[PDB]
Amino acid sequence: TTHFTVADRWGNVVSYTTTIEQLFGTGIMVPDYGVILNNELTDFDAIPGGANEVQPNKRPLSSMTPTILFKDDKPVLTVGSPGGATIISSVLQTILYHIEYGMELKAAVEEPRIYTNSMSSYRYEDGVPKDVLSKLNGMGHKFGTSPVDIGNVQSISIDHENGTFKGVADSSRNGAAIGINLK
Amino acid sequence: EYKQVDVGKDGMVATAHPLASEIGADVLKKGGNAIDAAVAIQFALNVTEPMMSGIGGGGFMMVYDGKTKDTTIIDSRERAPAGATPDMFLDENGKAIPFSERVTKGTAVGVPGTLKGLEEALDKWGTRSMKQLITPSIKLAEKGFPIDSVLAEAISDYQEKLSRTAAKDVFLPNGEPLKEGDTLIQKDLAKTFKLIRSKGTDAFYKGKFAKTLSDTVQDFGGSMTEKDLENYDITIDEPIWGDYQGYQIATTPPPSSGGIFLLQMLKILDHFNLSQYDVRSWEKYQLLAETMHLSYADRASYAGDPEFVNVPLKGLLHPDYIKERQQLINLDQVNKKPKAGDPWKYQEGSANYKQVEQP
Repeated sequence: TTHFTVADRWGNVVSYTTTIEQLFGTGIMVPDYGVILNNELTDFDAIPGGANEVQPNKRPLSSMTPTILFKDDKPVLTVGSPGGATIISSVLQTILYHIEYGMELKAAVEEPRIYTNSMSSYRYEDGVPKDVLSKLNGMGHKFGTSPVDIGNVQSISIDHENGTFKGVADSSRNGAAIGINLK
Repeated sequence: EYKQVDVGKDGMVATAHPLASEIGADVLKKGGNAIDAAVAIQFALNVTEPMMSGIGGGGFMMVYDGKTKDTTIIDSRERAPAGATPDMFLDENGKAIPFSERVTKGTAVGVPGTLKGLEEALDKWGTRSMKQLITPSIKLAEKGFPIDSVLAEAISDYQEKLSRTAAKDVFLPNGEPLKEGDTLIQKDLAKTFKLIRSKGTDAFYKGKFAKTLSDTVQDFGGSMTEKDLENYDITIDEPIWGDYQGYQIATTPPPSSGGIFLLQMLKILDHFNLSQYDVRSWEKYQLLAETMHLSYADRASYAGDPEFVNVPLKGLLHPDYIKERQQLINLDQVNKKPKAGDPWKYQEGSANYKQVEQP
């Protein structure tokens, strides 16, 4: 998965998450045509009967969360990320740090993240304090012994008062933000 | 050199690859709009970040239209082929095929939507043709570019999977993974893009490519046919909206779980006034973790494609349901058996599916 975002001088705003599922998808390339094929259908439940069971012509449940935030009826922030089920958590945390904690956008994006979907599945990024992890594990959590990167948030902020845009790429990949100043 | 933070007066691009950002920026500089640029960027990422996305996959493209003031999602999520079956990922004993092997099977391949999504985006908002916007990516595919560290790492990490298919000839030339700085050349992809430039999306959804894709999926054990490709269309989805800290948030509905659970987690956490706790306090992480457990449990129980299943969105986001879930969270102890709630307490109807434990 990858997430990108664009905003233009006419007020159009795009927030676009897009994927082939696993890195390199199935690994299968259409011979003579160079196209790598998704494994997206493994996003269905393997055991049928539930909401996300496989059915013909059905779409497998996604976690992609391209998002646009508005203030006073104008778009002011775009957020999104890759990372499977962790996406929802990366988008959540970016919004929390920028809005609830009032952090500058790059700082909000770089704030160490955590993710946990169950009692047996935990991830944390470098910078989550060791003493905190110890404390939480003491209470019943199951954080592991090593950090991992979680997500890759690209984000644009729009200042309608001053007529400016700010773009941010997450350090977890080699992304680039490029502003436009015409003429 | 490229920056991870920039400012501009007349627009902005942010992507995971500098060559894609450059292409998007160039489109804006030359008078294109954000949709034009986004389409060019998707083709560029297909070439430069080939492990992460492209015309072999699907996505969700949220667009705010500056003229109409409407927000729309082009939903190019893949479809299961007509020959898919509920038990297709199970062995003869009815247990799941191990995940690492499951993802390599032809049964895993959804009918790709990305290209159809790009076509739809240009039809609705484009001011540049697909011929113009695909051209920079034809050139990157034909002529090559030096690979970055993330791509180099990916080729190394997934070498085994790549070695078993025609992908080996592109990423593992002479049996060895390309390294950072090595030139990646994708002649066959360039050709496919040239076919799309000449013939339009029928180059992909019909004709020899559709036959070849289908045959390949079948060779690897899947059921996809040419008819599945001919039948494919995107869906236009309406964003779900939430209020949070004075902002209105537009996000993605089913068939994504993202929007519902982003909103649910924000609504649960809003009660706790997180900023009262230091940004790296154990308290903050405790509240995040406990909230995640509740919301991911609901996701596993209740989320799927709304063309097929009754997702209880109303109940899951009902303020009284949110309150009940908030009340399950304590600072000083952990829920050791977190479970889905009963959102049907707060809305009409019932599930047309069961609760089925998964490996």
